[PDB]
Amino acid sequence: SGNTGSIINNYYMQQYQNSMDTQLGNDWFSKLASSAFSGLFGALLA
Amino acid sequence: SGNTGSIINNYYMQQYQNSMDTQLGNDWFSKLASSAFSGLFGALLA
Amino acid sequence: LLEDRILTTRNGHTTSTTQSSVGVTYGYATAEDFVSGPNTSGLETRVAQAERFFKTHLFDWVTSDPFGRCHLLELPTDHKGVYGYLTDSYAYMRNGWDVEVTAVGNQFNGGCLLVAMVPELCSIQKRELYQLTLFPHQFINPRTNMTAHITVPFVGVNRYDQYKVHKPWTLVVMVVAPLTVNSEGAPQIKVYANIAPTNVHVAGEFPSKE
Amino acid sequence: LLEDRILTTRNGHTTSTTQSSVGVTYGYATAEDFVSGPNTSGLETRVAQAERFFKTHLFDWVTSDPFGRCHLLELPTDHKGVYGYLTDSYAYMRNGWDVEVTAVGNQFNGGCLLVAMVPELCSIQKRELYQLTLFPHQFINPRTNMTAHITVPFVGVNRYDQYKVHKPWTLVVMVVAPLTVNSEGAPQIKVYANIAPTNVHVAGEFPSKE
Amino acid sequence: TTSAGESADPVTATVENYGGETQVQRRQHTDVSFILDRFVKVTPKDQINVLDLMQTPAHTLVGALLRTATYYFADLEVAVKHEGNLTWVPNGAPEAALDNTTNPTAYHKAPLTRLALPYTAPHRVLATVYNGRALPTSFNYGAIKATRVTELLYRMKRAETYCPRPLLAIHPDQARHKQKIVAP
Amino acid sequence: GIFPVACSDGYGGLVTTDPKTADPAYGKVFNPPRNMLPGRFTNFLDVAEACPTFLHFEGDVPYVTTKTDSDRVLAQFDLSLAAKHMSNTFLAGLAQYYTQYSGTINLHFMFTGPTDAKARYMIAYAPPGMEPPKTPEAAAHCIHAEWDTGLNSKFTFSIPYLSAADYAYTASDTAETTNVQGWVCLFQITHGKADGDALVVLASAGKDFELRLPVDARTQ
Repeated sequence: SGNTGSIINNYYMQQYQNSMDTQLGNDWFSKLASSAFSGLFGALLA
Repeated sequence: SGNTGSIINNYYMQQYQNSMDTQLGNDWFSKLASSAFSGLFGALLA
Repeated sequence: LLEDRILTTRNGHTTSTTQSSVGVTYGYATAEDFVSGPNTSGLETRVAQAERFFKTHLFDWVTSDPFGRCHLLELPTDHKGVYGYLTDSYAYMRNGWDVEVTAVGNQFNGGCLLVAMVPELCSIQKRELYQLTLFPHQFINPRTNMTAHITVPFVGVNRYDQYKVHKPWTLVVMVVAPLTVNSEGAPQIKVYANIAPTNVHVAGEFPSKE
Repeated sequence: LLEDRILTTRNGHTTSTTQSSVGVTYGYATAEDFVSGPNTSGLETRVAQAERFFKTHLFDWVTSDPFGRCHLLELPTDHKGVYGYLTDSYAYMRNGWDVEVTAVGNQFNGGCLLVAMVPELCSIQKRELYQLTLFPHQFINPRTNMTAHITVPFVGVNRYDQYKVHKPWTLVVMVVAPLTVNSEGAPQIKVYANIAPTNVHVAGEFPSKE
Repeated sequence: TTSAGESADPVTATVENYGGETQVQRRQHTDVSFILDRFVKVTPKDQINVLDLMQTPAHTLVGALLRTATYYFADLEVAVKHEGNLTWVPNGAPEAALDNTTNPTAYHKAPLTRLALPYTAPHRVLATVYNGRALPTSFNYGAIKATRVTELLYRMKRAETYCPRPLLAIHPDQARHKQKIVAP
Repeated sequence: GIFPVACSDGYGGLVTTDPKTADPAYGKVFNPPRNMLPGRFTNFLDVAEACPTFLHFEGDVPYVTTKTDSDRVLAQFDLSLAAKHMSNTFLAGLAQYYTQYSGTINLHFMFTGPTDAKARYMIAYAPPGMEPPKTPEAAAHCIHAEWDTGLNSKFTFSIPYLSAADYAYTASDTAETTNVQGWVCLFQITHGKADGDALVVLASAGKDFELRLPVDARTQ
C-alpha cells in the first residue's frame, strides 16, 4: 500500500491496523488504457 | 558484500535494503590471472 | 467517402502517409539485376542505411501553366545527407528511387499533371510527350488523388552504375490538363516530391579530401 | 460517403437518430454501484418511466466566440416533466445521464467544441481546461461528425444521491478551435443538447403541496 | 498511427511504427498506492486540529496527487511533535468530545506521536471536491487536540482514489523551465 | 554477542486503548464461581432491542390524549437521537457514546381507556427536504399505516433507515435544523367517547439497528 516492507504481521492484529472494507451483494482506467491500437488505416509499404 | 554477518533477513524486505540490479538480454581480471605458466622454455636438469 | 483507401510507406526511419491514395505502379521491373556481378568482384556491400526519404521541389502548377510544363528532376541528384556522401566516397553503385509524389490543392480543382519516371535520356520531343504512357508513370487528379507514387527499379546500362558523371533516372510531370481554381476551389498547387533510394549496394572507394 | 455509420438510441419512447455518428464513449464506469444499499433498506424502487430524452440549450458557437467558451449545463437540472416531479416527490435517488449532443452547421466549417461530462465540482481553472481529456468526453468537428454522444454512469458520493440541494453531474463544451464560416460554409452553429436519465431508482417520500 | 479523432477512443502509437523497438518499463514508482504513503507535514493550526486534507499545501506530492483524483479512500498514520496529551476523537463526535482522558488520550514521551488511524466516514467514500471553501462536515478523519501541537503530518494509507482531475505545473517562460538540480 | 535492536522513537507511549496488555505481578488466583448467574448480557443493543422504554413528553407524562378538534397531530419532532422524548429512553440513554449509527428503531403503541372507548390513530414518516404535515390527508403520502383499538392492545411499528450515507450522526447542530434524517410525525384519525385516553409510545432497537465508533464526552 506504499511502503510496507515489514517481514512480520506488523504485530497488532488484522482487524486493528486498518479498518476492514466490508463488501456488498486500475479497475477501469487500466481498462481503457490497455486497448490502444498502433495499427495503420491503409497498409504499410517498403 | 563486506561486513554483513547478520543471521536474519536484516528485517526490511529484499527490494528495500539495496536497489535491484536489473539484468539485460573477478569476472575478467581473474580470467587473465589464473593462466600464468611456471614452466621452462628448455628442459630441467639435475 | 468511398471504397476507402489509405497507406504509409516506411523506408529506414522516414515514412510518408496519405489518404487520397489511388495505389501505385512499378514499371519495367519489380526486382533488380543480380548485383553480385563480376566487375564488383565480391568487393560490393549493402548499405541500406541511406535508404529513405528526402525532399526536393518540383514546379508550381498554376492556372496559366501551359499543356506541357513538365518540371524535370534528375535522379540521382544533390544529396545533403547520406546517399550523397556515399556517392562522394564511392565510384560504382546502384539503387532504385522509391518516389512518392504529392501535389496539394483539394478535392475541387480541374486538370491533371502526368507523373512519370524514365531512364537514360537527354531531352524529349513535344510530339513524343504524348507517350509518357510507356515508362513507369502515374496520373494526378484532385477529385480522386492528392498523392501519386510509383516505385522505380534499377535499369542503368550496367549492373553497378557510377554517378559522378551520369544520372540514369529522370522525373517529369507534364501538365496534361490545365488548372482551374474555379468557384470555391483552392488557389494554387505546389507539386512537392518525396523520394527514397532503395536496394542499393556499393563497390569501390577513393582517398580523402586531405 | 465513407465506411458508413448511422445510429438511433431509444430511451423509453424518445429516440435520437443521427448520421454523422463517430460513435461514443462511456467513462469512469459502464455499470452502476449496487443500488440495493442499506440506507435505502429495501425501501427503493425502479421507476424507468421518466428514463428518456428532454431538450435544453447550450450556447451558440460563433466565429468570435473565444478559445474557452464552454457553456456549462448542470445535470440534474430543471425538469418540466417526469424526472422533475420525481425529484419533488422524492429525497433520495440516483440515475445516469445518457446525453446525445448535436451541433448543426454542415460539413464545411472549421474548429471544434470539446464535449465532456464531469462530476462533483464547483469551478475550473483555465490552466486546467487543457485536460477535460480526463473525464467522460467527446470531440466535435463538422468534417466527420454532427453529433457527439457520451453516456455517463453514476458517481455521486453516495449510493442514493439527493438533488434538492446537490447536482453531481455537470456538462461543458469549451471551444478548442474557433469557428470559421469560410467561403461556402454554414453561417452559425447553435449547439443543441439532448439528454436522458437512465437506470434510476428512488427511495423516500414527503407529504404534499396541501 | 492514423485513425478517427472526433471519436476519442484511445488510439495510441509506439516506437515500432517507423522503426525501433519498445522496452519493458518498471513504473513501480508511478504506483498510486505507493507514492501517496509517505507523510505530509501540514500546519497543525494551534491544538484543536481537524484531520482534513484540503488544509495541506495543494502543491506537495501527497497533496497534489491528492488533489488530482476526485474520489478516494485510505487510512491514516499521523505524527504530532507536541505538548500535553493527544486525545483524538472519532468522526461526528462532538467538538467537545475531545477532552476526556478515557477517549484515546495518548501520554507524551519523546518527541512526537506515531499512531494508526482508521478512515471513519459514514459515507462509503470521501472527496476533495463536493459539488453539494465549502466542503462537508463529515469529511473529517476524526479530530485531534492536546495542549499545544507543533507538527502535523498525515501518512495516508492503503490509498485508492477513483476518477481523475487536471495535472499542471510550474508555468515556465522559455519553453524550458530552468532550476538548479544536484551537481558534483 | 546479542540481538541488536532499534529503540524506535514514538512506539509505546501509553494509549487509552492500547491493544496490548500490561504486566501481572501477583498471579495464581482462583476466584469464586460465576455459574449460571441470573440475567447476564454482553451487548447494549441487546437489552436496548430486548427491552423498550416509554418516551418523555410535553409536560413529562409518556402517554397522550385524543384531541377532540381538527388539530389531530398527537406527536411530531426531529427524527434523530437528540429527540428529547428519546433523550432519556434506553436506546437514547446510550447512543450518546457512539458518534454514528444506522438501522431501525421501533415505536410501540398502547391504549388504556375503557372498552366504551373505541379509537383510531395514524403514524406518518416524512424525510429531509420538506417540513412535516399536520393533516393525515397530506401525510397519507409518506410511508405510513393506520390502526384501531381492539382485543390486542400493543403494536410496534418499525421506522425505516433512510439517509444518503449508510450512516450519519447521533449528535446535532444549529446547522442540522434541516436534519439529515427526517421529522417522523404521528397523528389522530377519529374516535368515540375515546377522548382523553392514554396512547403511550415506547422504543426498542429493530433488527436492522446497528451502532458504532465509541465517543465518550461528559453526560449527566
